[PDB]
Amino acid sequence: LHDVIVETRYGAVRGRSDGTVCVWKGVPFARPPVGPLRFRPPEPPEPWSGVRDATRFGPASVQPEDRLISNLTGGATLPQDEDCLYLNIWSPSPDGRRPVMVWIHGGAYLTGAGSIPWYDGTALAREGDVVVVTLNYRLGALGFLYLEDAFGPEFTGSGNLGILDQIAALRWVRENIAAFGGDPDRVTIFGESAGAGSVGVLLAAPAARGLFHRAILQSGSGALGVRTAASAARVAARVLQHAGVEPGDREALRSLPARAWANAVAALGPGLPLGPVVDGTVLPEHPMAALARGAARDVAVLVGVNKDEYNLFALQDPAWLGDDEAALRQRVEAVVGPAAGRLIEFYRSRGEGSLGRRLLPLMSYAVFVRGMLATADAQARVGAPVWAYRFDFETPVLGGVLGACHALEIPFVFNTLDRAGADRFTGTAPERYAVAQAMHRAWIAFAREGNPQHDGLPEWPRYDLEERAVMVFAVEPRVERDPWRAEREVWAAA
Amino acid sequence: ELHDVIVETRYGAVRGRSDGTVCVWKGVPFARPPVGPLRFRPPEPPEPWSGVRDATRFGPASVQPEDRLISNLTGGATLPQDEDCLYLNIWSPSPDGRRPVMVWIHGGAYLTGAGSIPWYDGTALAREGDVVVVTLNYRLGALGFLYLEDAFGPEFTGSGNLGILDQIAALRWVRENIAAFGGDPDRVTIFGESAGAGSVGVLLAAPAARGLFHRAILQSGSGALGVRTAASAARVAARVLQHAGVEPGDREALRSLPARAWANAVAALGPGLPLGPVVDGTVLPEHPMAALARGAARDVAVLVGVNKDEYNLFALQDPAWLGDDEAALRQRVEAVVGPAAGRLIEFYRSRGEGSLGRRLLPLMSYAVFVRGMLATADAQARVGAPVWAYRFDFETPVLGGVLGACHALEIPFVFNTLDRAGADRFTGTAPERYAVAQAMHRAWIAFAREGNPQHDGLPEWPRYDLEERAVMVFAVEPRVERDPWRAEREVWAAAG
Amino acid sequence: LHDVIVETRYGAVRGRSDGTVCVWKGVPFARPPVGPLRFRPPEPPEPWSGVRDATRFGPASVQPEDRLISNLTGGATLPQDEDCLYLNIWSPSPDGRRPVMVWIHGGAYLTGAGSIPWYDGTALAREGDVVVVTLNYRLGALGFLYLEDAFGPEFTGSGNLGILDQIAALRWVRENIAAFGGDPDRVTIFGESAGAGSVGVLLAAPAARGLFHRAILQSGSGALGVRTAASAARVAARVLQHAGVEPGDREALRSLPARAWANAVAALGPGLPLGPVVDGTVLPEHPMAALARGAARDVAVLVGVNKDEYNLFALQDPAWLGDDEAALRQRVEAVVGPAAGRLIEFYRSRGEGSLGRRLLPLMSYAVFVRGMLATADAQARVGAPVWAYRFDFETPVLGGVLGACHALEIPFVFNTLDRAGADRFTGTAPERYAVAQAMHRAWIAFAREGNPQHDGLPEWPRYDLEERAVMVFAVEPRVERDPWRAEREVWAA
Amino acid sequence: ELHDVIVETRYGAVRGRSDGTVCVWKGVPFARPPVGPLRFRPPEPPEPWSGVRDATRFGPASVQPEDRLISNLTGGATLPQDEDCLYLNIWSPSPDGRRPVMVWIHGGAYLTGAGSIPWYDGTALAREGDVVVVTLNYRLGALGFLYLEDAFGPEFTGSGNLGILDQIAALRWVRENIAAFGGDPDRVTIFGESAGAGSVGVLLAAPAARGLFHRAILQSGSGALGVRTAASAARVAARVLQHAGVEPGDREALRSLPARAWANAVAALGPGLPLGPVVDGTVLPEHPMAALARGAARDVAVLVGVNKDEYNLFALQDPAWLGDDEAALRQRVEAVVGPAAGRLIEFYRSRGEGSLGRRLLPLMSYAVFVRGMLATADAQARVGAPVWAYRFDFETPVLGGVLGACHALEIPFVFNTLDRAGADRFTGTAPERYAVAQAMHRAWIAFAREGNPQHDGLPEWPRYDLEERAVMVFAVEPRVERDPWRAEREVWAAAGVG
Repeated sequence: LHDVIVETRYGAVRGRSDGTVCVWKGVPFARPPVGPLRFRPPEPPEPWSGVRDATRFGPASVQPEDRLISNLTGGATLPQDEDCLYLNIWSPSPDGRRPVMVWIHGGAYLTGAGSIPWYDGTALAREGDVVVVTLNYRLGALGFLYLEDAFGPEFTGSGNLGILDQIAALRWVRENIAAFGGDPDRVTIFGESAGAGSVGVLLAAPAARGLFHRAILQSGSGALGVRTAASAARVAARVLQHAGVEPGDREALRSLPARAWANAVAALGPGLPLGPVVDGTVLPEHPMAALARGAARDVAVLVGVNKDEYNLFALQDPAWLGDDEAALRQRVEAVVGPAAGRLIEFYRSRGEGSLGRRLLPLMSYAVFVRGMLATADAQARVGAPVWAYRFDFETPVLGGVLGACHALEIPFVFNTLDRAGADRFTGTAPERYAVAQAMHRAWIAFAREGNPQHDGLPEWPRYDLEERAVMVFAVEPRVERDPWRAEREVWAAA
Repeated sequence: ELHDVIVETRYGAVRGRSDGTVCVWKGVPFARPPVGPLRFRPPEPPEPWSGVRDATRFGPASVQPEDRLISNLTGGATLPQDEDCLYLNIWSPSPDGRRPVMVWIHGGAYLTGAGSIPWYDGTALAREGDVVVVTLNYRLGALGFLYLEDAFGPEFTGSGNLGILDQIAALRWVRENIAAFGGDPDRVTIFGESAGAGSVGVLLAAPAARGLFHRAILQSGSGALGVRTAASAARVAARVLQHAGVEPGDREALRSLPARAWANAVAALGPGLPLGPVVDGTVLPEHPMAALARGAARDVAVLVGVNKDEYNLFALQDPAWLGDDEAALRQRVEAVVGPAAGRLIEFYRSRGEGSLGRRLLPLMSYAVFVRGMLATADAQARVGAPVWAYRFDFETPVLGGVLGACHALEIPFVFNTLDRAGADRFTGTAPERYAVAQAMHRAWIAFAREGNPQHDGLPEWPRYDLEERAVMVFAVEPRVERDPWRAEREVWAAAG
Repeated sequence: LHDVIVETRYGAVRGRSDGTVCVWKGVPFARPPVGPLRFRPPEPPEPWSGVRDATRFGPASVQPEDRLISNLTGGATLPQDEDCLYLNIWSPSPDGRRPVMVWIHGGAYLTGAGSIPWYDGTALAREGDVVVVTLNYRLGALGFLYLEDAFGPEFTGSGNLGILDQIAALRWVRENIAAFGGDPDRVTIFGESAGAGSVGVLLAAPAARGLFHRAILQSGSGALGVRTAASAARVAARVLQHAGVEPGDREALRSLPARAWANAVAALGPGLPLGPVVDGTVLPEHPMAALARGAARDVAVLVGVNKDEYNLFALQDPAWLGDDEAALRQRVEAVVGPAAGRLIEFYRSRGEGSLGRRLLPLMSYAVFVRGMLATADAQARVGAPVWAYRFDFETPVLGGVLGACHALEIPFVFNTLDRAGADRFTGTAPERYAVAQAMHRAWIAFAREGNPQHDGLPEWPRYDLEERAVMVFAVEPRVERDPWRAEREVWAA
Repeated sequence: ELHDVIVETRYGAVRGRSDGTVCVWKGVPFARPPVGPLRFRPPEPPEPWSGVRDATRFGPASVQPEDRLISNLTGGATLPQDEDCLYLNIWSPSPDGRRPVMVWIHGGAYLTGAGSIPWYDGTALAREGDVVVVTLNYRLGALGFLYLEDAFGPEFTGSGNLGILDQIAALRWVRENIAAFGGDPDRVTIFGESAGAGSVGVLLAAPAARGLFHRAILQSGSGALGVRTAASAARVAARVLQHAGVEPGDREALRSLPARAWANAVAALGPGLPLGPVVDGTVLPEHPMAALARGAARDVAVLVGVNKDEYNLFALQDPAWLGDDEAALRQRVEAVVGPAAGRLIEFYRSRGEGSLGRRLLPLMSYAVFVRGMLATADAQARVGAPVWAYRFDFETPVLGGVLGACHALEIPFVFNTLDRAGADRFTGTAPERYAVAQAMHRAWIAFAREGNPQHDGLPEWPRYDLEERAVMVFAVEPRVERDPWRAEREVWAAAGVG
């Protein structure tokens, strides 16, 4: 274990190396968004004299508890501060020009951090000879409060501050990744859930253009979470009322403690109230609209979902294990609205078991599968190289009710199955290591060559409209063609 | 002399004690207390704590009825009890090192017992074998195994196996934290007796437990022991709720009821095995022996066995089994075996000595214990797993030798706890028991360490197979007998 | 490296262990002497919930930078804060009841810390199966300003606060050292220079009467640095005027920044103005007087000096190399006053080389050898077991002018020759490792058995008035009897 | 293909450069700048710095006069110079590892030279031998070797040997920090040429340097080379002070004088070797050869040697060596060997070929170089230290071959710097030079590595002993010659001058 010192444009940073892999933690990519910089676009960090310590993770953005995953896991509450704009880098050596993988974590734009141990980049760096960056972006009100109507044009883009932080992190990578052994021209961005929604937004955002050449969207897309300017303004008003800040009062906005913003967001109620906004500046149009027009004709995309995405939410709501029909229909109607009737009839026929079990694929399709396929189809029509996957390995935890649930693929992709708390999520079956390797190397290959094919996997055709080939990650990996044919038709017919 | 040893789990620091030779941590929490809203819910990791937690005292036992069958022979002091019972105990030579781990699941018919019972003390095993021993508590009785799916709906999915989910959770804790106590998480052996061995049989079947252990020992129990169908469990669940005074669907009364009232509600059902693991479709997808035959545990290595005269212990509860011929003795048999008892009673009647009830005790032993043992042994042999089989023949002289090699006698031999309080009271004071105890003790140590129970004290112990059906017999002179239940095997096959 | 958690009476502390040795750094043995507690005796530290981090050294006492050794060896500047009352522990295992060695660092009561790497206790712990404690005490004005006359009886004992800090640490040791594998009844205190002067004061101080069983005094004694209440009050007056704090102004005394005390002390000009005071409370009598009364008849003592103690001060002043006679007479005249004339010619005649070279043993005797011999003679008369040593290994650095200078023996005793900067002081000759081992194990044996004898050394008789046997630590160690016989008479005559 | 490498010394972080194969750090400070109050004082460790200090450029050389003969032979321009000169340079394959270390002390008559000379570039040694190479600067001329003890008193004790104390300081820095650069501090070899080898000879004698190195290479130099008695140095010091305009005891003028003026004051003394290490009693307690004979360096292993025609280089300064006059030649011989000049002139006049002066050049070569070499080699053999001896016979064709195997010719061969700027002007363009260079290059590497200079390229090289007096001869065909100076050894012994 030894220190390794690297010099960024802002100053020197002190990391650590075991010889095989070096890691720098808590590197500032922007000036702290506190005081006047709170609710403002990110600013470059002030240069420093001396050797800055990069052996410790920076604090996470201020967040609510969100223990769903953390209760099954043993994970501790994350150390938090409004001063959170930090990234962490894993590289084999500062010498070289490797492909770069930049990770955008999920958590519904409200929770999470780049510091989470499941996102540790050591294995990717060691196995793939690549540089891995994980980062923090402003979450919650500090990140995504649309204050344009309330506080005027001084706060333009406030609905997308979290995305502007991600872009600032991408700009830092282009300018300084060379000092850490990375090639700024070979950058892949990848994320899960809200992280994949952020990737979907970044494909549409004009400021992010040229900062990345390839993108991976895991259980999320541009269809997931983006809000219209009108809807975002209404959410902002409700939060301000919970916050006690009247529109136009600059002081009260800055004077409010960061925790109070988190409490006000939580008091609005469950769901995804805050997300990226189609404001016209940062996000000029809907991400799906930009995709259809060929905004990402040059970008290569790997997009996918897990087989039983929505099953994870059966932990906070056990009705999905039941056959009660009033509660199930109410839950379905919340997402699909007027189409609830026919689709419930379609999904009830297929499968076996309780009604909730048969209705869970409906929710997965509405939330996750739909955005994935639209992303893949739009890219295919404009001719960009695209690959599609489905993650089918199931965790046996809690009686096997989760199946291949939301977020299960994270430890497989990062090969962090042994990291703290992961096996509580995935279970301890020895077969999981081989599945992780198949997925891990595919992510490596895509980042390096733009093609996820490697010798472990069978022949993985590019996703196209005629075949709709989709790689299935299982104990025995296989390629399935048009696996969502039936549902995709009925959703069109309903 | 005794000095403190402070070790840090993922959740916090715990303070144990060491005499220099062995360290012990008692009352280490592996889950949040299953109280209030957490009652009737699966275990969750415990809240992390700052500071140093005391691990010098045992945690409270799960709320349970009194068992003075076992207590009258033993000192049997009433166990301190609380619904907040999810605790485990660790015995290790040193926090430094990476030894094999032995995890004990205590018996007691899914209603009683605790990891804190002194016959389960792991000091001798750790000292002799250089292993880490963990004893644990799981939720017992209604709080553990009430099947509330039909009554209260899908919020209580898996409620029939909450005790099993606690055992899984304890193993997850061991995998997570046993390194800090000197254990190797990749070399974990699970062993249990009676309902504990029945729990082991379920763990071989349960997919959530897969990978949490590499070897298993089943003493006087199997996967067949106490398992219920969902239907059978819901009917018992209905009976329990009525005695408790809880109407179906009344969630407040469910949580409001004191834990003692649940224990009494189970007791009001009458004697027997009313609660056990349930084939609910989730936690346990199929019957354990069905999973065994399908190769669910083909990777796991197993040491399985029974005592010679298992059921004789339960004859203390009912005189009829020692008494002369009765219609009731046939009824007691038919309740376990239904139609087949007609033919079985006549075959057992001719065999053996003494009263008809005494001659019928081997019938009950085979039905309850020997059958599942041989089925478990046959299943692993067919799927290719390494299996060894044993029979415990040492006889206790108490009560005139009616007990013989009865149920639960082999435990202090396995743990080398013969001088624990009251043990010689159960086993007798013959000086030969020390050699038999060492014989079983070292074989258990050997199986946990190397995966093969053969050691120099014992004669050559052949692996159990379908051809030879080799069974090591633990006696004053240990010997290997081949197909010792051959005669009975055919007759049981001949009728149901 | 893995964490080891121990519970003190005040709370838990988290240390580090390589398997062979555990170390805890920055353990607070007293409440921070800040604010109202400044210029006051130490108080027990506040208990804490949780596990306190003991992986990093606590800050050192506020001190001026003294680059005598540090310029030669390259040492960096100590991190400093007024809250400095911390100690550091090295033990094989928290299980056990080993002898305890408590180190009091030198630095003329003005500089130093227990955290200096030459004081690392790992080697002592590993080799000797002992627990080693190094500590910080309040230095400078915060430690030894005699403000009783200035600020009245509220500030009784202010002249000896640094000594009270050492006592509190020894009291802490008695209470808590059992948790770290030490036996509080087998405690040896050892120090060098001002640290050995503190040991000399501790033998006299009645509060310390039970806190230790044995003492080692390296190049220092109770004769070294102790001040009368009268003279200390006069030193206090000069500092207060440099400070700008008028006597009887409590706010100014607490208002002044801690650094200003260091600057005011340094502005008092060259040499050391602060030391322990015979105030009547903490120190009732002169340390040498107490020894003569048999106050330490119970304690076993190991006392010694280096052969060329004063040669170190030559690095600051070139005249010692020089043959100028007016300058040397004046410097000698500063120490010995009216007896300078006769002594100068006794020393001028003996030896060879420059006049400065011939006059350096004169200064060595006055400052160091005198207090050592008086301490040994007092203990011998009262019957306490006492051993005497002389360190003769010479450093070849800077043309060999230093010889066996002051403080050279520190890395030898601690077996810390490879530690950062030590080799610049001692040189890199391969012979030093054996001399260190001989000294190191002898210190171990004394702490363990009360006898410094070990197989490496020749037969080492206890120091007595008849034979006056002194063990000489050299490449070939030997016993010399009455080696200062000639000097003893001339200084007496 | 060139990237930054940041390594941390005890004093701070330094940024070098790497092509992948070898990393280089230039201009790393090993002592506080010896300016102002630190002038005429021993070296002190450098002040710690925060941040990353640039180590991509060479530090300035010690203030020195111009060396015209070296300049005429070699293209390099006058060196950048400053009184703040205490810098060293490191070449290593990688900061990871624990390689043997070679520390180079440059020659130049204690007045000129720097570690930055491109012929001293350690890249080739690092890549081929898997070793770490350090070149350093030490104070030269008056700033380095003025014996000020008598003039200004004991404040300047050891001032006659400040350059040597700088060399010790660099070795202390190596012991301290070389681990961060991929070197092993316990396997350190010191090597030098000319006055650099004279410094090595003194370092064997100096007790302060003991243990800082385990092996030494002495090329065209020995402990006898340039060392002065305290008396002679005080006399030279007075002349230097007079030219400088500094009266004894005037501390103001001593510190006030510009560093260039010191260089001029030494130059005003005239040609020769006016300044060298001084037997002052402290830094150097005894004469280096006296310490050697008593076994002061019995633990150190030594490779010592000379070039075949050492003194011939200096004939490009003074043409009398090409002339035939007896009066001029006799004066020059008398300066070195004194009263024994007549016996040797007659010995040497018969021997050899050419003019009398050309035949008298071996006399000077033996007195200045060969004699001290054999005395050093003989001393180590007697005390039992392992010693190997060499003679460099490769000849330069420049100036009609009058130079032959002259002084300093072997340097680019040992460093394998035949390709660096200007070298071909000195050595010539014969394709054979590469093989002889490899023979020496690899032999030096082996000695630093294993303590034995034997490698497969060279024939079997026996250890030097008093009986056989085995000497490795570096030629186009490398060979071993036994007692090659036997004839001269006996005559010089008879002569009372050896």
